[PDB]
Amino acid sequence: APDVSSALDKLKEFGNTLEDKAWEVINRIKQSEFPAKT
Repeated sequence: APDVSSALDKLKEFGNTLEDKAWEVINRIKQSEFPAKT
């Protein structure tokens, strides 16, 4: 059997740490409006 029913607690933590931080940066860049054209 696959570990799918026992191998998602790890990845869930991966999108939890640094990930939530990346979104936390959207508040430090979105407030500035990040108008820097590309």
